[PDB]
Amino acid sequence: MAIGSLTINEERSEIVDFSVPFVETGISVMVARSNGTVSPSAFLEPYSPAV
Amino acid sequence: QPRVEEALTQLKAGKLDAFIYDAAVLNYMARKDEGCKLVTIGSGKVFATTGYGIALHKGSRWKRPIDLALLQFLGDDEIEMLERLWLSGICHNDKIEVMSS
Amino acid sequence: QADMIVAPLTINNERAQYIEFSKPFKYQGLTILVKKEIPRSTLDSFMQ
Ligand SMILES: O=C(O)[C@@H]1[C@H](C(=O)O)NCCN1C(=O)c1ccc2c(ccc3ccccc32)c1
Repeated sequence: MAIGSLTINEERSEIVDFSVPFVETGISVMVARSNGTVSPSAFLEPYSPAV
Repeated sequence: QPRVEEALTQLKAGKLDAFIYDAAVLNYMARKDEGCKLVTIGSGKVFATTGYGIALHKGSRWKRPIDLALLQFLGDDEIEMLERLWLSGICHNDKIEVMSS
Repeated sequence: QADMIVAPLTINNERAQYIEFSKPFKYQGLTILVKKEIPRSTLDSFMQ
């Protein structure tokens, strides 16, 4: 056996057989934390056009 | 970037804008990070998703017992506890935080 | 009555003891769904 951080692959599947995956692996994206805006149209917001 | 840790520093210094790698090894580094300044967008948007697993000998006849037992932990809530272990961090990828600047 | 199931079918351990599965073609969880609540402040009157 080869328990570890082994990613299931098509090429590896035809030379060795794997088990049911216990951890999901994909292709993700990082980014720095966003500070956050303040809805630049905020001044007309705390009311309604009817009011 | 030839080093995973070095790429983060370049990303944290504004040199880069996005580091792309495996979810199971990049989510852990996003969770375990001081300041919680790194957030991923791999919330179900992971592309070409293949899980981990236990390799065998292609005829080892251990596949069925291993799969049955491994699915038992996944069927139960066993693997989740091990995820709250090492594969976790103090930082939360979820926002759970409001800032007024 | 059939030889091969092609449909969203979650992998478990009970059913795995009578069949053989394949590698999943999609990964998903179980998230509670609730009706979205439209925000509206009560504020009965300015007298409140
Ligand atoms: O999928 C990959 O690219 C390979 C391998 C495979 O099946 O080839 N599958 C698993 C991923 N991986 C790697 O080389 C790799 C790359 C980087 C880290 C780790 C493991 C732990 C870390 C901890 C901190 C920073 C980086 C790492 C493994």
